Amino acid sequence: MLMPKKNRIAIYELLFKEGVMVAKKDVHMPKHPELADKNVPNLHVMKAMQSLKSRGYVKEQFAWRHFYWYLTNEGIQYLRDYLHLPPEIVPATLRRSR
Amino acid sequence: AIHRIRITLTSRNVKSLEKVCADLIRGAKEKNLKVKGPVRMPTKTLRITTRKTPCGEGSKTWDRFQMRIHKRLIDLHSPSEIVKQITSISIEPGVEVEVTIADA
Amino acid sequence: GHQQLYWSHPRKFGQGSRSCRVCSNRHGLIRKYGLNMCRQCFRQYAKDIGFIKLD
Amino acid sequence: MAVQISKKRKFVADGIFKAELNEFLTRELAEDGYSGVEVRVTPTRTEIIILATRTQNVLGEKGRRIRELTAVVQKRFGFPEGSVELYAEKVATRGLCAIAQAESLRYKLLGGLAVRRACYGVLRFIMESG
Amino acid sequence: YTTPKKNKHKRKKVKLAVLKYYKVDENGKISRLRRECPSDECGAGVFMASHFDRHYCGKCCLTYCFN
RNA sequence: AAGGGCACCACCAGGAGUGGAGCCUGCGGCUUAAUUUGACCAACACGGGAAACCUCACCCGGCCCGGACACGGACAGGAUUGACAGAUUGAUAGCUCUUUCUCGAUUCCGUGGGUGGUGGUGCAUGGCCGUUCUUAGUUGGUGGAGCGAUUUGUCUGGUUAAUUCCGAUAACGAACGAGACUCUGGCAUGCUAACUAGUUACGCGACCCCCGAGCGGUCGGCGUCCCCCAACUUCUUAGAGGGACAAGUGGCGUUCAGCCACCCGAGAUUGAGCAAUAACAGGUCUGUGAUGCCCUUAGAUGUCCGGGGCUGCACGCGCGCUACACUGACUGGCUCAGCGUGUGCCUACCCUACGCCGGCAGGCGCGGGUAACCCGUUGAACCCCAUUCGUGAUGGGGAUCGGGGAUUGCAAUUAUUCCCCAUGAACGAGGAAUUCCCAGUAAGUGCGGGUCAUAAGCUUGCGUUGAUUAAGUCCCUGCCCUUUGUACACACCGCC
Ligand SMILES: [Mg+2]
Repeated sequence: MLMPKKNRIAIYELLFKEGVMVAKKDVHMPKHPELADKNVPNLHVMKAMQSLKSRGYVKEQFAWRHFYWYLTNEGIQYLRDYLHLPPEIVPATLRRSR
Repeated sequence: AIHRIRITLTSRNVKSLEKVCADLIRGAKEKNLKVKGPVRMPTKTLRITTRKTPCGEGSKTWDRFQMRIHKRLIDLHSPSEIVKQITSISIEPGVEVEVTIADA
Repeated sequence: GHQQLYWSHPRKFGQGSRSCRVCSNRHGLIRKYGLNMCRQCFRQYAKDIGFIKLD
Repeated sequence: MAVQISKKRKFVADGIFKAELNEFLTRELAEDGYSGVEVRVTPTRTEIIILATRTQNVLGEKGRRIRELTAVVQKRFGFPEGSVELYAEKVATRGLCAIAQAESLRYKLLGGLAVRRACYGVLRFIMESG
Repeated sequence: YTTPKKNKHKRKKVKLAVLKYYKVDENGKISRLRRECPSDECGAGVFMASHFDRHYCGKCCLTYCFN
């Protein structure tokens, strides 16, 4: 996939802000409904997610027409080292105020 | 203050709809609210008629699905303000409430 | 292809604009009451939605 | 008002939401003893109760799994933040849930038990449950 | 299949060496042997092309010909 | 083969028809680059399949990777990506060619390996569905009989829509199916209620009569929840209930199960839904991110775009629509419905009142309605009442075909649809055959919904007018039970 660094970084930082990713299966959506300010489409979002799933950093669930990727711990470490985040900040799903 | 409140209760089963009408009317009567009679809008029948088969082979047998929507509504009257008097709804799942002031 | 002609064909109407919300099928859709769901998918999820067979 | 959808479309949308949530929960929680979903919808906030057998397995490490499921449902259905809460309830007398016995028999068959023995065990367990 | 046309050629890039298309003089005099794209999105880092009849901006796609 | 019973997917007696004409549409064949394909009672207006594009699976061409990941090469002295111009192209696809710019580690190449497919296989399968079958049938336990496959129970008989029941009984006690059940229709001047439903009454009006009424006649005119400023629920809406049970009477019957008739009653058989054991090589892999195997996977069977095709016609068949006319057609007047839809997550596209313009299709402004609030008191058709026509292929029929005007859409040619003026073809009740049907039924007749940007000759429902014949039979077509015969068991489309 030929997505740029900024798009990849935004896609990863959404997963780290919260350890889930919901995406409609539509490669022709001009913008993802969330993070539409970065102007990256659902095609790039879902391809980045499939790369993460094939590398084992996320669990993929598919209902009717949507993906519901769940971040794993193997993905927690990978996103930590990729985004250079300190070993103190965790997603809200991983920890809620505690 | 003086306020007018109409409560529209819409559901799919007459048992739950009648229960949620009756308890509201009973509570308002106990608090001596003037309750306009429970009025029943005509029931809506959402009817869908499809082919039973998924492939178009057979004797052309049709499936008839119905969905019954029942609508009741109440009007509350008091010289005092009514929202502070009754704030809960005391409903059960399957019914939907709609509170409306007479201005709208 | 590139951005100019990949999805250039208008899809504002017709059967190509509409697909089932479950199986992504373009045939036998039910647009009554905004279901937007396939003929067989409705038979599958009728009781789940609240559609029953009275008669 | 005009922004609000009609009663018929609203009820059909509610049924569609129930069916979609049921399918998603069935696919995600099938191995976790999922049995069914009930939703009591209130305008202030909505609660989703998951009827399961292995509710301790449904609730992940310190509730991580239920947190993930709540966030996923929130994003997919566009609920306002904090307005949807998911709880899990253990089914009483799980042998009487025909759904749960289906995944139990599926578990036995995937494990490799003979089909006659597995079916007879499930049948005996259902009758023992009463 | 036996399609009448032969297999379509796919373009391969020229794989050019170092760019170095700006020269200094007398032990260093800042000077450009090319053209600068004047748009605010091309900026100063990019340089316009040197075709036989026009100059083309790499980002801004602006073309300046002489007539 | 016999005995008994049953059914308008059988007949009788009839009705409407179909088969004959034209046309719409679906099959076969022919033609074609392609005319994608499944299916042959239980396929052929079926795949909710009314295809201009999409759909689309077919044909002629052209792009893109939307080939994860691992490993090995290559690489910040550059892996690689886009691109204005000209040539090229159907194309304003930098698709490719000349030209250099440009992004920078995201990729590129190779090997494994993904992934996708309306690709094959429904004779590998799941689910669903049809059919045997909506007939009344089916099965354990214990006991009895048999060496055993099995049998009894599950029956001589009467009765029933029904192995429904009464009874006889080596069976007894049960279970499913039938029934019961759910929805709908018919009645409640009884209850609960109603400005998002009305009716009466009263007050303002408007018009007629006025001799003279006057509590006169009409008003879908306005008011009396615009809260002190009327009542009521008959009509409408919808809940709780009640109501019908073969209950009462007469007869038949073992006087049992029940049957016939009659009274009172709204109702003495309202329609549906659901629906057993076992099975079919019945249909669907073209519903599915249901699916095993196989095929393909970069010059793709993935996906996208352009164009064509799915409509193509010496012909045969099926479902239908319009008719063949005077019980009719045309013109005008009058007059009555019920189902039910209505502004969109994605998704762009609603129902429409009123005013104006036009002859029409339509167009232009203003609203109202997310709805017992607006369309809408749904001023529907047929029917009814007047006019013209006059038994002729005629004012029946409107196929074919020319010209013009609008609307939808990105696009109307192979005519999308609608309007106007011209053309008035077959067709004068249809052979052999053959379908459906017993009461608000057949049929005539329109109106909704689905499909729908544009749309119904289709289908699913609704109302309106509304009958003839029959209350039987096993003759034909079949079905159920018993006995019977069998060399059949792939079960008579058998076997030989
Ligand atoms: Mg004439």
